[PDB]
Amino acid sequence: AGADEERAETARLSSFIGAIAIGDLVKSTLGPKGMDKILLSSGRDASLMVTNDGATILKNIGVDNPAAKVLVDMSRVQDDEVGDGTTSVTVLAAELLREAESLIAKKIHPQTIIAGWREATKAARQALLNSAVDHGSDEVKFRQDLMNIAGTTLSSKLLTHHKDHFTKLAVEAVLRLKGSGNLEAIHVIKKLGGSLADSYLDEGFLLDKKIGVNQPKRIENAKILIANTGMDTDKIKIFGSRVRVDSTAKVAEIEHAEKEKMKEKVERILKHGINCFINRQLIYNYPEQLFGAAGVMAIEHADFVGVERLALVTGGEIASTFDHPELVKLGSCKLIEEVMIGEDKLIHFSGVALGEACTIVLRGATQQILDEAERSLHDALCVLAQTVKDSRTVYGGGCSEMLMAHAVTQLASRTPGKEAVAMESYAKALRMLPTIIADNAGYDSADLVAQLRAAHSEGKTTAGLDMKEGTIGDMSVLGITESFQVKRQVLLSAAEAAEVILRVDNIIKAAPR
Amino acid sequence: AGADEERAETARLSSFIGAIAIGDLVKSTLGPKGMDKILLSSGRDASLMVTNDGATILKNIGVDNPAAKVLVDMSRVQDDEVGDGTTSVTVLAAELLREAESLIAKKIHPQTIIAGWREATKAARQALLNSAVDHGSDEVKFRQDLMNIAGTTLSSKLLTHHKDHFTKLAVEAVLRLKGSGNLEAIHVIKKLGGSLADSYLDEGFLLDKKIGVNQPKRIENAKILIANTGMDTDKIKIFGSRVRVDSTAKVAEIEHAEKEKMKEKVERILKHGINCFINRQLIYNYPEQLFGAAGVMAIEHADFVGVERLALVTGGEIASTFDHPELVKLGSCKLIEEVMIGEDKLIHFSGVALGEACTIVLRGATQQILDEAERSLHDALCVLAQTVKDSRTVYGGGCSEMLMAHAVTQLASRTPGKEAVAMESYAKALRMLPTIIADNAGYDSADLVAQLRAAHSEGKTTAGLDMKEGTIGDMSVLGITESFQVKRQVLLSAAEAAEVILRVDNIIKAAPR
Amino acid sequence: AGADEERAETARLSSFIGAIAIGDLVKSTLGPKGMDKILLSSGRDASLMVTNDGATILKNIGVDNPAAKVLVDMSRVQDDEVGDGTTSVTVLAAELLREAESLIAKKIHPQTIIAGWREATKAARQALLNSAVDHGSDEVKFRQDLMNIAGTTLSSKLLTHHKDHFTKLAVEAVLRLKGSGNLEAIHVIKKLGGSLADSYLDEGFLLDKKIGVNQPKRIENAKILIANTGMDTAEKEKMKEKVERILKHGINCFINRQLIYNYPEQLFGAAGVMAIEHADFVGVERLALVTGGEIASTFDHPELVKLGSCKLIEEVMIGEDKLIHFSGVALGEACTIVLRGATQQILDEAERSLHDALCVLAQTVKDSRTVYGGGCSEMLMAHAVTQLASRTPGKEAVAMESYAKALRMLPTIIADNAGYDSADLVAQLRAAHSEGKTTAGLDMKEGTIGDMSVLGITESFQVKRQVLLSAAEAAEVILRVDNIIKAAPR
Amino acid sequence: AGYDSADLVAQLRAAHSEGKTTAGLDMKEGTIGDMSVLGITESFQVKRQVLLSAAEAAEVILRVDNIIKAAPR
Repeated sequence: AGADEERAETARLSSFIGAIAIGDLVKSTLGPKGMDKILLSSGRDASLMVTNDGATILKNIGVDNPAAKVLVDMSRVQDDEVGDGTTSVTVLAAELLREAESLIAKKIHPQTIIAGWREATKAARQALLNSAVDHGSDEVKFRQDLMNIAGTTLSSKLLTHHKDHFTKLAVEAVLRLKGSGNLEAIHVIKKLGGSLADSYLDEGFLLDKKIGVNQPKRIENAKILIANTGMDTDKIKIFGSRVRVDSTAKVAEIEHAEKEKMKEKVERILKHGINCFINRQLIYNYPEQLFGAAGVMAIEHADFVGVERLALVTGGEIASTFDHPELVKLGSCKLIEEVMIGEDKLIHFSGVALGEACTIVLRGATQQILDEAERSLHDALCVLAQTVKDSRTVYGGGCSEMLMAHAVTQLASRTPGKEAVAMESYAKALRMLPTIIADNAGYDSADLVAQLRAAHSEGKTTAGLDMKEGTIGDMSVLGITESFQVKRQVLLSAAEAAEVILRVDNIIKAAPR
Repeated sequence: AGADEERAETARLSSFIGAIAIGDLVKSTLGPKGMDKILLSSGRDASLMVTNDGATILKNIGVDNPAAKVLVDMSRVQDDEVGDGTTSVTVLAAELLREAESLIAKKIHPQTIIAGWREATKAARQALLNSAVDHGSDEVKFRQDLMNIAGTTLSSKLLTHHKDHFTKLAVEAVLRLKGSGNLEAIHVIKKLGGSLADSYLDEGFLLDKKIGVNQPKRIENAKILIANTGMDTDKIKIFGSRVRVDSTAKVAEIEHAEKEKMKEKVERILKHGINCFINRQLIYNYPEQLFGAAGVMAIEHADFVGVERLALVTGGEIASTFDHPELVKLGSCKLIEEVMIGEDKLIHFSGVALGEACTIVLRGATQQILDEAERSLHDALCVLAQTVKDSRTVYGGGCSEMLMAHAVTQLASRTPGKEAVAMESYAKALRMLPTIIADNAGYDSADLVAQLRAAHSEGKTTAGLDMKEGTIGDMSVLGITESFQVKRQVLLSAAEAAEVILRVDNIIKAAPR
Repeated sequence: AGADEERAETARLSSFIGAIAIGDLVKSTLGPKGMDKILLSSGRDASLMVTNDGATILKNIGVDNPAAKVLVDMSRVQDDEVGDGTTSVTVLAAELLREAESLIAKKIHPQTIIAGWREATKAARQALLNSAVDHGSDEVKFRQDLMNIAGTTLSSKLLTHHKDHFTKLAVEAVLRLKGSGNLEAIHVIKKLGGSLADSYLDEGFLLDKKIGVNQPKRIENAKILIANTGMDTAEKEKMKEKVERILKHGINCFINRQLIYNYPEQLFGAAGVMAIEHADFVGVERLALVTGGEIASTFDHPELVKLGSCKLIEEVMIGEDKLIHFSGVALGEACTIVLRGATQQILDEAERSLHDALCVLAQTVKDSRTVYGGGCSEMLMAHAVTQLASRTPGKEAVAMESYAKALRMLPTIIADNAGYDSADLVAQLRAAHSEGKTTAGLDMKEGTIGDMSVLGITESFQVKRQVLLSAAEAAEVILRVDNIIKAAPR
Repeated sequence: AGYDSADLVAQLRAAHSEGKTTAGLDMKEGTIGDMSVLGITESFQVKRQVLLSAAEAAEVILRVDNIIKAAPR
């Protein structure tokens, strides 16, 4: 069935090309001095999407014929049990393939070489579980909450001039999310006003709708009403028949029936003291005139998702027919008002006693990269959870990579036979990472490699690559650390990908045609 | 059918090229150590489908102009008659065309050579009852039920690490199946949940449909109702016309008339205790409200194929108009449930009194590899069913092929003149199979051929090609066996397929299945 | 998968080219002898917008692929804080990039050069809290209300031949603006011509609509009626209700915000009542505050529930065009400004000018600080910065002095538009600033140097301090970073 | 030399500024070292004549118009 034919060495080549193409784009992304990339396509894509996080862009698309989709799909499984922090796993896998050209010189049995992958697992354990770094992050935790891993995730991202503070804010958001719930009732919007904080944390939920031009500006000792059924009244399931009347006099009684709907709403709305009404769907016009005189602010076509969160927030209510007010509904009473922030008008729900559900409103510099705030925030919410229950960490800035490289090099040379050739190639793979981090900063990588290796080799796991410095320094002071899970499965995932050649013996070649 | 008339040297070539193209690809798929092939195509494909079933891919696509699609189409009837075993029938048919080149030197009448096939019938018959094969197949049986041929079918298949276990399951399915009633009511469906079994055996039938959002969660002592005619009512023939009425009050009587259809359905449904209703077509909306309150689960647009199998299973029913309930309907009553299986919801019918028909359900990790279960599963049903009816089998792994080759070599000297070279050529064709099996093993092919021939000549039928060994071994211990008629039909089919190529000048299509 | 991706060597060029293109158009718009520029784009631009305010034109359009829109966007935050005065901040940033070609000679690490930016912050505030500028202007002010900065904003603008009188008026507008209303209720309309004064400043609201050809020319002891519901709706009875309550009141004028039914129109003409069809809602809301407010609902709306101001409502001829003037509001909270000219293309420019007038005065009062314009600050700061490069050792000094030489061009840029010899101007300017006189600056009319203060040209303190911080704004960041093109939708 | 230029320029200027005439560029080192130990010295005349000569020769370039002659090579 069809066939772009490749076999033996050509089949190997497609794997080779896929790894190199992805390595260059992800290469600039790594580290506090990483680079943002904008990708533009056509059809079902809106504007140019720029994503700092490498995993998000790979998940979204499958651009071309060469094979790489299954390897890419792997990063997401990693993400579920840990994932992010900073991207790095994809880069290491690609460099494995470069030595394959050298394999041609041996010319016969690559399967024998495959023994190196078993060998690689030793590196995963020798580098890890010796020399203790950290251990707590138990729950809530008063000071440990942030100002460590979240900062590192953001450092790669451009926004860190003021956004390092924003990342700190995110843990407070995760702590309330902590508990019985899964991953719900979190809402984020950015604003064009300028402040040092650059963001506000809201006690309640943020909405943006208005009753109309008329009605009081704000309410005091506010009561909140939510209705499932619309304010619209007329036809019913069965009309009670079409109606014909012998003159304009009796048609008027129908109008009178309408007045009754108006009056019921005001008479006991007053009793509650109703200050605000929120309805999801179309709102009937008659009540609008009445609300303004009463001094009650209502919201037309409020989004349902905001409503469900709001119910958990105010103790909720049972929403049914107009009987819904008074006791059946519970309303929080701190402060509800429409206020101006910077240059625009929004409505704030706040002062909720329960406290489980909260809304965050971001403020920004006023750059397109401001849009990045939804992008950066989403990443922030789930980075911390991984830190909390992993309870294990490793030194960042390539500290781990140089150390492991030193250990693997000894293993290859020390052995005598064909055993040495296979193992040595795996060992040089770790060397490129030091190179990737130094080049991005603005310092030539040649000088950096020589000086870098000497500090890690001696035995200081704390020392790493300092880009601001241009040389080498203490990673721990910086506060950059990587989750323990990311290191154990990056090595395992890369190895089984090349394990597949081992698993399948012979590989005859191409298609029945 | 418009022309393209080709004769003798070129006409022969179109078939000759078709046979050589197919033979090399099918060649890699034989034996316990088969090779997976990936196919890439554009337009309504989507991705690479990895099939190691020599017949599944050939059926799926009719890629080009040359004649071979009908030859290929024929192998499926063979599957009906005896099944796949391991693909080999296509290979033997292709190889007799190879000596056609030798025949150009002969330079007389190609048709005269065609006589060798008349003798080929003798060769087919001599092979028959001289092989000395297995015995037993008593019925049901304790430990000879499987862990044999199904494993062999799957040995070449990638899924063997997990599927060897569920290949084992297939024979349990055949044992219940056997009796008087032909091959009917066997259904199996894939699932995306993961478990160390990869399959569940259902005592009843699996569907995948739901009544609607409302209705009781579970039914006990369930009764089954099947209706030929739809719930929908209105047009008929001799319409009664399209209507207008004198007061729009009489339109109401029409509405009332609909209610009568609803009432008949509820009044007699209640007496039975009706727990589930299955209809093969569109369902009218009014009854839907009724079923939920009653405590009855109904199925909208149930597929007819599922229903017929179910009827045999339940004990059947006489399907007519709404009079259909009570006695005219027979309903089994063990357990009908909608059961969540790790994720995707489905409906399970089970506990059938008859026992004649059953359904098999598959589970797995969730990847391209897990989807091969669908691929492997189709193969499993056919292999075992054939094993019971034939009551005869042959030794696999090439054991059958070498023995026959020794006998045919003698024959060429025996036959007169022109016949002798053609008969001789047929004999050497069998030689390639031993070579093909050895080469994929990773062992030197030349050494294998000589050693193989010596053991078959000796008289041990059990001895054959052992790929893991790299030499010749005992096939019976391995458990590789082929059904008796697979070899019996291939010899006759290859002979009648090869002859047609030289004899008919004008090809293309139209006729039987 | 991509688009135009640039880094280090080529990335710098994109920033470099954007800066040079902007500087030539902006330079011509500086101080007293600035030149007006016109840009026209065929799609969704409607008309030729003539802007002499540099910030307004850059914000409106993202013309092409090179990066500059984000740099431009920053100036608006400055506008909110203070903004304009005279545009000059953009020019300083552009010249910073010019020295970078020289930097390739170094062929080394751009980051080391970056230490200059930190140095710049030190340099930036030594121009601050040094060299005293002005006093007072805390609030309102009788004499000090204008005859100062507003004229300077106008100096760049040609209209100042008689415009400067107009700008004097604007501070009065801002003082009434102050209060709990924040930023609202200011309306400006220009009239074709016929007067030396060139503006009147209405205490009330100015409107432009007519009931129809018929109706009394003038109304006396006018009463105003505002209705939420339109006249549009047995028909005769509706006519009756409108007349029965109208006569007792003495109803002089009716204003309705929407469509008006034809039947009442005939009644109003005979009655002697002037009504306005489809009056804009924005005028009405402001008008209600002005009159004293009314309760607008159903036809019950007349008499007591509705309050009407009573000085005078009439349709008046202003030099030519027919208009309706609402005036005589005792409350005093809201006012409207009307401008007059001589029927000139340049007159349209007055519409441009008033909106910007509110912005300068509002922030000039809050900062309570100013700087000397005409490039006075630039040479002084340049003199101070040249010494600073020497103070810093080896590697730092070459880069620090390049920043210092950048300041040198500003004196030259002001001189060049004058028509005077650029070479001579640079040498003479430096000597006066070096000496220690802060009030001394570039006098374009003189062709040499003069006293800036006598002219009345001053620049807001806020623009100079913020610009120095933004004298950086990632110039430093741009070579340590790679991707920043951006806005221009899908 | 084959060493990074950026590090070299920064460090070189500090050494000379301090007051050691001996300190200079050491290419073999990759950093700045003591030139005097190396034994590298330049004749005194070459430095005094060049400064006087360069300026005078450069000066003729500006005040001289049309310096024509032969073909490119």
